[PDB]
Amino acid sequence: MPHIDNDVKLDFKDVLLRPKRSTLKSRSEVDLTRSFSFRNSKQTYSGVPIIAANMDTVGTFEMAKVLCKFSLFTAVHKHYSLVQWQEFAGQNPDCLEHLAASSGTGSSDFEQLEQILEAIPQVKYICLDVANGYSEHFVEFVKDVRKRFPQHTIMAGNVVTGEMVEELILSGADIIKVGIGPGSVCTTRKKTGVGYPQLSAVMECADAAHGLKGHIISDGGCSCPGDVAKAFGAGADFVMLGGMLAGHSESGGELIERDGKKYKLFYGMSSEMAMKKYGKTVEVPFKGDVEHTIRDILGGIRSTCTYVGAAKLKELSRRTTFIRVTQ
Amino acid sequence: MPHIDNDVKLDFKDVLLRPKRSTLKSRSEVDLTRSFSFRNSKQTYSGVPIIAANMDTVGTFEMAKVLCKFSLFTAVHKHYSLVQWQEFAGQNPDCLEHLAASSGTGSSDFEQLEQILEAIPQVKYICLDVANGYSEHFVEFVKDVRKRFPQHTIMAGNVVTGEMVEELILSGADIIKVGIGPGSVCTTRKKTGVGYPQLSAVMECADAAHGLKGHIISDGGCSCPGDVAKAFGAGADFVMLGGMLAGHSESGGELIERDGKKYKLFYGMSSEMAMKKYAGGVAEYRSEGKTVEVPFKGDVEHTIRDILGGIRSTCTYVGAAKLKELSRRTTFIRVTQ
Amino acid sequence: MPHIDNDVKLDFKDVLLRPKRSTLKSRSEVDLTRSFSFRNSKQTYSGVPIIAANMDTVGTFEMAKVLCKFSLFTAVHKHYSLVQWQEFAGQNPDCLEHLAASSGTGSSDFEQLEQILEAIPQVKYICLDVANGYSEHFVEFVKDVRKRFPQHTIMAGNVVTGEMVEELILSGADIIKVGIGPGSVCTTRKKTGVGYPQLSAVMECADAAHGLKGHIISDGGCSCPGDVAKAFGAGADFVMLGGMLAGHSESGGELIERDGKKYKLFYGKTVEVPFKGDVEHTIRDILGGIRSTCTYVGAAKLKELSRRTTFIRVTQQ
Amino acid sequence: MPHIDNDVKLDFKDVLLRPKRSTLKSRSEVDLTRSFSFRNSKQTYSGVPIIAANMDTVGTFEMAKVLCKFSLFTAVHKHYSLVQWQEFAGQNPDCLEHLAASSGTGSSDFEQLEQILEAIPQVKYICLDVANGYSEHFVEFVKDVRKRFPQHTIMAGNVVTGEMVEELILSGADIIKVGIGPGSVCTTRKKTGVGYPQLSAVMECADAAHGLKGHIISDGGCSCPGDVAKAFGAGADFVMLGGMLAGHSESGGELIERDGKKYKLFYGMSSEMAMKKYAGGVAEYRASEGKTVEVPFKGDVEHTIRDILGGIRSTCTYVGAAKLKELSRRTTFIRVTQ
Ligand SMILES: Nc1nc2c(ncn2[C@@H]2O[C@H](COP(=O)(O)O)[C@@H](O)[C@H]2O)c(=O)[nH]1
Ligand SMILES: Nc1nc2c(ncn2[C@@H]2O[C@H](COP(=O)(O)O)[C@@H](O)[C@H]2O)c(=O)[nH]1
Ligand SMILES: Nc1nc2c(ncn2[C@@H]2O[C@H](COP(=O)(O)O)[C@@H](O)[C@H]2O)c(=O)[nH]1
Repeated sequence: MPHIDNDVKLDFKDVLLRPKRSTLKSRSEVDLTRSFSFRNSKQTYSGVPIIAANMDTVGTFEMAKVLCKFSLFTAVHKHYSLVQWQEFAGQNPDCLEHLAASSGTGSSDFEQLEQILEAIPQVKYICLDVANGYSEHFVEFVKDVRKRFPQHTIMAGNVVTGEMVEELILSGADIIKVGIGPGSVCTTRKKTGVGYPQLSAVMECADAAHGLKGHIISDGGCSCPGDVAKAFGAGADFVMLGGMLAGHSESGGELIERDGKKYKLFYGMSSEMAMKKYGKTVEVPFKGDVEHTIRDILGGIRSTCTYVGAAKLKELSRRTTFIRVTQ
Repeated sequence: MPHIDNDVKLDFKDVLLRPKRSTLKSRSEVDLTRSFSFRNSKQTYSGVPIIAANMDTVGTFEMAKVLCKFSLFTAVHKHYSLVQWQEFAGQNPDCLEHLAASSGTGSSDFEQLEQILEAIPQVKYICLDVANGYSEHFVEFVKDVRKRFPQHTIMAGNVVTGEMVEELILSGADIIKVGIGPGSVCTTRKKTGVGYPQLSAVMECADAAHGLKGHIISDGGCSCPGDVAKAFGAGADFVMLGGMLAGHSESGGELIERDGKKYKLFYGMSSEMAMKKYAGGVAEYRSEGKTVEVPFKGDVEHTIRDILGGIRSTCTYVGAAKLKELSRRTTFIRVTQ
Repeated sequence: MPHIDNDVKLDFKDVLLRPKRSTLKSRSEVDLTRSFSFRNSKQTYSGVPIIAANMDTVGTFEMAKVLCKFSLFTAVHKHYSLVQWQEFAGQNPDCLEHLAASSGTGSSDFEQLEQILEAIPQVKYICLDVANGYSEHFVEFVKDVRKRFPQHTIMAGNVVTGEMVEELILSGADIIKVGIGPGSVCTTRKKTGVGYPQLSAVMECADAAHGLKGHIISDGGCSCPGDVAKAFGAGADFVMLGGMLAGHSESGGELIERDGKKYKLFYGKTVEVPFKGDVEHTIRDILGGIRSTCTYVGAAKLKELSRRTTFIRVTQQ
Repeated sequence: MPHIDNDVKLDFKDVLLRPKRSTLKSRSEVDLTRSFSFRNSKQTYSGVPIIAANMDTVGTFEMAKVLCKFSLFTAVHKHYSLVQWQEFAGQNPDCLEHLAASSGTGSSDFEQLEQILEAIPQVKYICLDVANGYSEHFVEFVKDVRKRFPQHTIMAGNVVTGEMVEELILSGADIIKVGIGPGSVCTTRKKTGVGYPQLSAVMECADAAHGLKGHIISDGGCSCPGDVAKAFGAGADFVMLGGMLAGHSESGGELIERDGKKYKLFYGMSSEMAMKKYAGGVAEYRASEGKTVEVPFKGDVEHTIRDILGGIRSTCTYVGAAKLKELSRRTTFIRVTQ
């Protein structure tokens, strides 16, 4: 070493989905919901497996309320005080499932996590996000959380390789968050030169996780519905959206609108603005209501299935044949 | 699966046509007309095989009138009332061959289609356009239209693979419309991640269709005459132009001028304006087309001369005295970028 | 078939020149002149083998006068009247070698060509430019011009393949003009979809021509000195510049100034080449770059450049 | 001839670093310092191996003062008069190690170089920069400097191939400056068509140098910390920054301000503004006549440094290298499409 990996890793861009013979009625005959039985928490899931990322500007209760109307999952950002949770939980009883409480490895975070899980029981999911998901320190933090909440479904990331995927599933995690570099506000590649193309990561990781009867989440990398579809077809059980959800009303950030061409604030989770307030800080153009964007995404996914012959999202990858595009 | 296909599919951009020794006089000695004998309708065709797409903004009678002056085909959009057809057919007797009536799988559409074919018996061509040309529901619908009009030449699409090409040809269609994703106002790839590079599609499909003694239409993907040339050389029997024809006088769209620059709208068969402007029944017609803007091009008149002109040169350059020989003489060179 | 060619043809952009160990003093110890003995006209050449393209806006006498100060060749555009030639020839006796009279296959053209060659015997070069250099109508015409002027060095193009290169050399031409598509004001690819990457063309054609003891000219495709260097290293005997020379004082076109900057029309497509001022500097800039290329590769003479060339493939750059 | 090289050379852009399981605490548990024992000068080094390029606008004493606070090396541009050196050396006693005196092959240059090395013996590094580092001439100049200062660590460049790397190491140089073309103000490729992708160059050259127990410097090509990281992982012992350091306060160039934004001129070593500003003798200093450009004013280098070192620290955490030495040893490059 250093040695170069012969096989070229490809991204969503380098690929397309080949249409296939089917018997599907209309795009409406498509069921975008899925039933999962998590390996470790032994719990069950049901709903459209698209998650709003646990970023300050995206994982907001205001956001969760809408995604809930469509059965979409939400990983609430790790900032809301125990009070807002109880408040939200109060005004939105039903939308408590399909919601995850986030947390880092930090003691403060873990203590703020317990507090919330103890207070609101309707929340059976935990979202663990460390800097380097390949850190032994993380593997242990994961186990610990496993023991302390043996019946909560655990989402832990991020990684981009099958190996660390298995390690984490065995050390206790239920869903592994796949993705390093391809994020919108994410800039690992510029600042560290470390990364891994989403598509190749998802395919490789999804495979690993599935062998252990576990699941993965395609975290970051999507800019359009097609990518989300590509992600699902690649094997992702859940697709987590960050930037694609930023810039809406229900979204976070300051509506610092420029010459008609309005721009809302969008800081990463470890950004310069997140640090100073509690990663790049960018201006996502105001997109209005998430309401439509969700209909637009689910809409696209529905078509993808029709085109491929999958009556239900579960059949999507099973019927997926990726074609390689020049550019 | 999933499985990634090893072979990289390439587009018009990834390729060029290699010049070849010939004995051609001048670009004028080139005949861009073709004679076809359709497999199922058993009918015959003759004219330049370039079709104006059946999009609201392109497949207009106003457009058809001009293309007619040059022998180009027109797939009239699925909106004109039986009256306008009647009118058009009236004022332009001759231009009724080389004209196709379009339709979706919807009952309303099919009833409106019959009405037109019964009324104007010069329109011998039908253009069937479904969302997913891979659905059995389409194969089915095609079968029906075949029976109901056993002697009309049927154009049905779209697909991008030889298999579904054969399926449709056997199911009764005469010409298969090839193309998914590459369209201008088309955005299948962005919204669904589904697509297929035009060049590879055309080559693969053209081959399939030809084996069953059928034909194909390269639908969408062309932005310049060279692409149309590339398409023909790739084996396409007909090349259908959409965006390349949008933005003209005879074209449709709103003259939404901007910054001392005259533009024109471009959406098509499945967009928000298609849904808005149509009584309903277009949602599953094509992805949901993007309503893009196209700078005002003036008269199609020129553009046509510009296209036919380019195709003529392509043939001169390759040694094809007639379009029929273009692909026969085509050798594609791969470009790095 | 129709078949796709497996081997990917690459352009100047897809490649670079690998530095090499040498004993060269300074960039000044580099000789950019070359001696050629043309296969058919049996004539001889000597000077820097870079030619100003025979385009209306580039192959001007005004341009030729300057390039002459540096030993560069000029293919005069086929428009100047027999009078201007006689005048130019008059005021610039010496600059008559390293000058070519251009012409198409058209009878009118050939007539005007004769008149000029007859009137000015100090011009020993003809530049034949047809639309499709692959047409038999051209091979023939070439054969004719050969007979009618058995001792003039003939430049004929364009083509992009070794085959047609040989055909033309045997048909009588001395230098084959290589290039279809890559031109600046050239837009063959957009309108016809026909073309061929310069680098691959030059390499392939240069090889062909050289086997028959003939020569080629890399016509079009260069945008910077490095490209010209790349072309020479690729095997081109002469490099013909069109756009890179447009937009100067001595250049043609109309100085259509806009929004604060000065531009000029370049003529296919009609494009605006921002006014660059005097060709004078551009020439020194080009020769300069070629000189460095040789130093870095170890070629003391332009003749050794390709001999010492190893192209590295680049992802981009 | 000529022939095209089959193997495609790739740049920093065509690649990424694959994360790896590790036992690292936090990004803080990473040591970015390295100990080197130079092959010829037999001297020793210790500090963070990132060097500020010896360009007029970057290798300034003002710059050196700050980089010194972080243990970064500085190749002082070859213009400062013997007086300024004296002064700098005076007011900043400690910051003399980790500083190199630059010079071209020109007599004037060498004459000036001696004068500085004699006056300030605390300066134990020499930076030799010729136009074409492949000229047998340079090789000789190198051998001469070796003899005249048998105990100074010599940095000589630039080249991009293992062969010339060995030649130079054997002729006497300690560190070989790798890089031709990829520079910011560098424009070798546009004017000469000559170049070589940084990544491939560094890997190939680093290997060569290391076999002879020598070292290399990745010169130019970096635009972000990730590139610097990529360079180190690729095998570079030192990474020299030019453009990434231009446009700061401590930087050189003219502090222009236009359209409400403040900038700084960033001219090359052989640029036109260099030849016109310099006394003479810089025309063959670097492989091409550099372009003068406007780098947007970046403020204090102070921060940029913390930002770079910061990024490198993360790269190591991600890969499992506790010490910068282990970075390449643990590096696996994933080839990327885009
Ligand atoms: N490395 C890094 N990743 C971030 C940061 N902020 C957000 N992310 C990642 O970006 C993901 C969303 O990606 P997106 O949908 O915007 O392409 C989040 O789920 C998270 O994993 C950050 O500041 N640094
Ligand atoms: N998926 C999709 N395709 C469309 C839509 N409108 C037009 N198209 C396709 O785009 C083709 C024209 O492509 P173009 O010549 O603009 O590149 C039309 O012939 C039709 O096949 C649409 O709304 N959705
Ligand atoms: N060829 C050439 N290289 C230069 C010139 N000026 C600076 N350089 C190179 O640019 C390198 C720094 O590259 P950067 O950090 O801007 O990408 C310097 O170390 C030096 O080797 C110049 O004028 N010509």
